[PDB]
Amino acid sequence: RSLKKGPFIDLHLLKKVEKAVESGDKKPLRTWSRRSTIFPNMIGLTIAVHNGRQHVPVFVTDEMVGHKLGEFAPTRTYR
Amino acid sequence: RIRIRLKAFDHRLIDQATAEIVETAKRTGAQVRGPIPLPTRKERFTVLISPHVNKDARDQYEIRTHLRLVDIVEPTEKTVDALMRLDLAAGVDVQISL
Amino acid sequence: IAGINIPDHKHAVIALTSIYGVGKTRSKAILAAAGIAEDVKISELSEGQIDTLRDEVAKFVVEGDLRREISMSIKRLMDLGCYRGLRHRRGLPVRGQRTKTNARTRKGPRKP
Amino acid sequence: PRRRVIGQRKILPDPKFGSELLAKFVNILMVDGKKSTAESIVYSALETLAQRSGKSELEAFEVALENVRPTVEVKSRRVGGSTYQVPVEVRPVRRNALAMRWIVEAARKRGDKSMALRLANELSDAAENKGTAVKKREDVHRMAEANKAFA
Amino acid sequence: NQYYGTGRRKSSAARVFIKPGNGKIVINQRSLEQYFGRETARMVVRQPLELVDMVEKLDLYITVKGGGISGQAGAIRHGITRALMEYDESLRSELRKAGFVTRDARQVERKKVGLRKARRRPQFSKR
Amino acid sequence: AKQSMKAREVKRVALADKYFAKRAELKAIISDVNASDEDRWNAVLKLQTLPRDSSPSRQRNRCRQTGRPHGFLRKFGLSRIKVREAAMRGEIPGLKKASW
Amino acid sequence: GQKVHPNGIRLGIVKPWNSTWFANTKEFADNLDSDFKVRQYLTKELAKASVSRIVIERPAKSIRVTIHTARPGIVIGKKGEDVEKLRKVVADIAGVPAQINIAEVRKPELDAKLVADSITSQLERRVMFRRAMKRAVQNAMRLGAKGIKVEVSGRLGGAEIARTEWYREGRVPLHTLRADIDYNTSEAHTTYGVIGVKVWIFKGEI
Amino acid sequence: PRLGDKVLEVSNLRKSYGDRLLIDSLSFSIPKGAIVGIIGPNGAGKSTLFRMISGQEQPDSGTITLGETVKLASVDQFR
RNA sequence: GCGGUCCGGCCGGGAACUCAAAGGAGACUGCCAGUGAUAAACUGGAGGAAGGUGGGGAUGACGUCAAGUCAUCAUGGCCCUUACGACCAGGGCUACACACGUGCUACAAUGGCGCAUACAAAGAGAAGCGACCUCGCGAGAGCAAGCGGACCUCAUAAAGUGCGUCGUAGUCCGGAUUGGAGUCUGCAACUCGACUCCAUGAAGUCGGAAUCGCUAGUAAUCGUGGAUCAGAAUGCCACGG
Ligand SMILES: Nc1ncnc2c1ncn2[C@@H]1O[C@H](COP(=O)(O)OP(=O)(O)OP(=O)(O)O)[C@@H](O)[C@H]1O
Ligand SMILES: [Mg+2]
Ligand SMILES: [Mg+2]
Ligand SMILES: [Mg+2]
Ligand SMILES: [Mg+2]
Ligand SMILES: [Mg+2]
Ligand SMILES: [Mg+2]
Ligand SMILES: [Mg+2]
Ligand SMILES: [Mg+2]
Ligand SMILES: [Mg+2]
Ligand SMILES: [Mg+2]
Repeated sequence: RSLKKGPFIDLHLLKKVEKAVESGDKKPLRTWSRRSTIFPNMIGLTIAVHNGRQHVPVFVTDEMVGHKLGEFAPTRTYR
Repeated sequence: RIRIRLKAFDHRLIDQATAEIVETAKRTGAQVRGPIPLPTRKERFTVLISPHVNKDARDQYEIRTHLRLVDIVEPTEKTVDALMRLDLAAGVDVQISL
Repeated sequence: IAGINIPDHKHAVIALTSIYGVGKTRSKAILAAAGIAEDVKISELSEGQIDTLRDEVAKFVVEGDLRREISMSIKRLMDLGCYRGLRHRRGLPVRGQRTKTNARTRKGPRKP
Repeated sequence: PRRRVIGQRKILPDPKFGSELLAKFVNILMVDGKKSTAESIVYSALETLAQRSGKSELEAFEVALENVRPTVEVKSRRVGGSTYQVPVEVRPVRRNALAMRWIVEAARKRGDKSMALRLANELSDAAENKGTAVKKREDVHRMAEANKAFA
Repeated sequence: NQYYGTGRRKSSAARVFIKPGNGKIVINQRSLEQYFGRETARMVVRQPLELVDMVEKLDLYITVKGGGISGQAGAIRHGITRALMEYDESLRSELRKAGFVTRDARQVERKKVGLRKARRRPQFSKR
Repeated sequence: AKQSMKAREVKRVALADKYFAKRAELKAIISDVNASDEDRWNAVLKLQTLPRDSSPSRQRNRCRQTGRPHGFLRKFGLSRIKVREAAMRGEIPGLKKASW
Repeated sequence: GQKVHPNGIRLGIVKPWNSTWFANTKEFADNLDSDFKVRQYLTKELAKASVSRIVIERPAKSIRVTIHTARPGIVIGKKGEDVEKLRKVVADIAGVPAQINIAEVRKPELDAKLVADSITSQLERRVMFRRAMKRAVQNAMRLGAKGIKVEVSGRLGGAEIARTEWYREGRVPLHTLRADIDYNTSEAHTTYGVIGVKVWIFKGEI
Repeated sequence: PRLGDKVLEVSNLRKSYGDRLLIDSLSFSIPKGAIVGIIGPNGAGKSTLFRMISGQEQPDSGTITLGETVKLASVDQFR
């Protein structure tokens, strides 16, 4: 569904995560990279992701590692 | 030896070019293979003729590519000298093998 | 007759498909691995071979384990807060089909 | 129709039996353009009727046909804003056609076994004045008698 | 010493040789039963020379290309008809009266843009 | 057709020809069974750092005369409307009215 | 809109083509673009030259443009200098060597493109539309023509509501495929919008 | 309960008592939705047929069968 | 046809045949009889492959609906012109109590599923079609010829037939919907791709009033191709059984 080899992540979002574990837990990371998957070294972070109009924050949990950030940010609001 | 293939969009025009080419090979006197009409091609295009929504109203056009073969087999140096640079066919492409 | 539940009256290949978790090819693989003829029925099988069938089925997640496994999957997605989980909660299609006119299976029988 | 008199298509004779009468029957039982299936069913069903009747192959088909082919029929023939069906005679060509259609339709009913048997049963009942086809010919014959006033 | 006809029907073409010997047929280097006896389409192939009392005077070499089962059967039957002019045309009237001389020009219609298949209009609605 | 959009097509074609025509080692070479000792990883990341106009996907292939995105025909390079306009006055060589 | 294009329907029957070259798919699109640039530049340049037909043939990796005109000297300019300053600009727009030839038509009132062009110039010259079309029809008929139809559509004379007016003299069978029917279109950009002019000139039955 | 197309079928049914025989080589199938008027003289076997269908009697020539959807409700000649 | 055999047009070879080309002949009520106003024409017949515009396509009169398109374009007026113009990322056009139009797959035995095997036409291909072979249960992945093509590839056609089984059950019908595992293309498949494998097995047992298409290679059914297209047809456009 993604590829045989080489899981995908945007470079800018990878760099912000490495800077996070270097500087520890910090303020939420505001990113628009709804396509980049989750790595284990993002767990414990409260990164915020775009939903088209606002950055909805998502607190990364152990389970959410095989998914993508946009999977936890709905786009269209209904009722 | 050398085989000449001619493509064109007009059969009244290609038959002239292929007859002129076979004649020039025959200007050596004899021993030419004769023209061979390989099967043509009919590309077809269907386009909507309206600038807006009328899907059932459309025209269909086709481009017919007529194609002949010569296949000169006589290794006459006079033939190749008078073949290249002297056929002078316009509107019709020439391939000629070796 | 065993295999957790009861397979009845059918050819061993297709009777075994009654196991929640065994379909056409898994049942073919089981009968191949048990050395049982495909064309024979469940009433012609010896008790000295059904025990092998139990052994063969044991190498697969089946009714009790499978239905728990599926329930864990859907609940983990529902509790996850992801889009697939949200679609599971609200009952809407998850694979990304139309909801404008279709999706009567997931939505259920029509109601105004 | 409105203008002309249309031509015929002359049909092709039945392979096994040299009669075009059975060829038209195969064409009627035909569905979806599958003629090989249609002839296969007719041949098998007519063969397993030969064991049930005694007549060879074709006599046992006609004596079934002659029982379910009607003679008169009612058609809507209003005049003054009317709503009553005038009983009219059936031309000989349509008599065979109406017979074959009724047999095949009845055979597609009476679901008992594969199509080979369903056809086989119906012709045997037609050969003895009993089936749903021969019942249908009686229904139209009875509907024309009830309307015999209009002529 | 062979006599030939082509025969055509429904996008299929045939070649038939009527060389005179004992009665037998070969189609694409095999007989009808193995090649064409399928679907029992042998009646039409047999039909022309059966009417002309085929018996033991014709051995047939048959080739065919294109078209389906029935289309090839019509081509061979038409080919045999055109083939059986070596016994001079004294039988031409006796063979044409039953047909087999018409080429049967009828064939598939083009798709007819705007429709489904050449006559099948899509479903209509006033509203 | 919104000249800005025609400029976008030229900019993408300019960039698509600049990198991907010669440079193809990331998408092609690196994605084989080669050793992936973080070198496949970096070439994966290297693709992100490249400009977004990666040759095949980003272009629209619209009509040359009007810039119409829909109804394009590759044989002529025009949309359906400009093909018929040019065909009817004999611009396109060989394009007969056609029927069968 | 219900009429087929008179030129297009006869392209392989009686009328010729305007481009006569062979190209595969690789360069079929690129050629068509180049001829469009050549024709568009030629027409806008030789507007005062009364150009009727521009036919382009591409022989032997070269482009040749034949410019059918009613005033050859105005295209040649001065013993050839206008030709050379077109052959360069044409070849500099195609990227390949270009040969420019011209063909005089000694019947400018019998050519549909010239006639339609003439009527549009008068419309921009504020000539009454009835006068222009009647003059065009009479000129072609007396000059020798089996028939001619002139149709002008738009806001004729500044009328707030448009109306199509056409005038036909003689025979002009739009359905006879062997008929030598010469048809062309033009537009007039008046101050009231566009006024479109169509001209049919029937000359012979085969 | 909903009834499938296969309801009841008897094949070559035959029953006798002592030396008098009531049913001899009877075969018939009952299509669904049908009402079957069983008529005949007294003691001809009308009630014994119901006995066989309900399974309280065993025919000599067997072959009485019901579809698996069939549920039988029987009303006796005697109260 | 001729003897040749690695039995396959492979092979020298031959223009006889299918073909695929161009150029030709052919069908015009031409001939006969009858009807008809000594007519136009009609009804039959011979001959022919074809018979009365042979089949069907292009072909759409003056005009109508001030019908449809200022979002293909062109264009008169208005308008915005540090924004109604321009660039970027993300989102949306894919939503979902419902309603309608057009379709595809079915509700089975004229069938499903296994094994064996026959017969097409048309078309497309160069940052493309991609043999063979190897590895994958598969989508395919690696290596890699050939082909700008009557040569190579896409490309084993499927309904058919032969055998066996299933025996009228919501089933060995139906193949939805969900859960895992994945392949590809693409910078990237979460919103929101296609495809494969394992598991699941939902409605549906032929459809109310009403309503649609079709007159012959037509309806019905079966498969194939192409355009658009990096990927994405149950639509469209074509082809044949
Ligand atoms: N066990 C038995 N031994 C001998 N004869 C028997 C036995 N049971 C029934 N019979 C006879 O066999 C016949 C079967 O009759 P049954 O009771 O089946 O009904 P019927 O006669 O068909 O109908 P009805 O009840 O309406 O009179 C009768 O003549 C009956 O007397
Ligand atoms: Mg005749
Ligand atoms: Mg078809
Ligand atoms: Mg613009
Ligand atoms: Mg694209
Ligand atoms: Mg039109
Ligand atoms: Mg006649
Ligand atoms: Mg954007
Ligand atoms: Mg199934
Ligand atoms: Mg499955
Ligand atoms: Mg109904």
